[PDB]
Amino acid sequence: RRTDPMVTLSSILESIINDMRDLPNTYPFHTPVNAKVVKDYYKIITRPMDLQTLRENVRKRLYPSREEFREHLELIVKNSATYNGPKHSLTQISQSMLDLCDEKLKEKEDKLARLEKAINPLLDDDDQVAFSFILDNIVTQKMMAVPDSWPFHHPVNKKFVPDYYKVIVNPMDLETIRKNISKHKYQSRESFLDDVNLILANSVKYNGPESQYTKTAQEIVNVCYQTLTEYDEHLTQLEKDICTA
Repeated sequence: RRTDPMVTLSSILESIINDMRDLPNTYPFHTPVNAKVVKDYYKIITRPMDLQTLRENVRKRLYPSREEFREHLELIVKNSATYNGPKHSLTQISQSMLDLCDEKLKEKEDKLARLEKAINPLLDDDDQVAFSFILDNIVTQKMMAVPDSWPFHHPVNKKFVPDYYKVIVNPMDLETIRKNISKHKYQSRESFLDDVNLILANSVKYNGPESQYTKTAQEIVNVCYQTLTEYDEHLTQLEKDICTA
């Protein structure tokens, strides 16, 4: 239905590898150095790189943007400068790969920028998109990782807790918060935190303060605050920019 941006980026990157590989006299950079033919190469070069390894790295999803890709490519050039010298014929050949890469990247600049933003929404110009992405990660990577948290991952099931919704008027759970995040309900940490805190408050109301349910929700809330603290600078900036628009 929708295009997969890493599937797309990787194809664009691999086709740039294909074009560099087709450039004249580039074969020494096609595969990793064989030390039996390139004397003491690995004693001299600490971080070897070559186009086959670069392609394998693309296929491992190692490059979410053009910059990490270009870094490794440029390392091919650096390594030739160190081993053979900056004006050696091989260094100019490697430089010719990097120059063709730079041309190809410039030609597709705009497409690459959309892909990189889709792959990493922190790069998105839309501040609400970035903010929501952060909140989503806090929920999936931190809150949902809390041990013993499974019953908080979905709404309480009245088949298993028949009384629950007779006591609790405003139920809340982590899946519902994620649905809220995906709809961009939250423009600031405060409205996000009102929903997260509601999870704990409901467990206090329904179970009491000494319940396991309450200790688990307390930990969920705690990692949520701990995590938002870690990201304070970026979230503050994003909050400020969402309020401007």
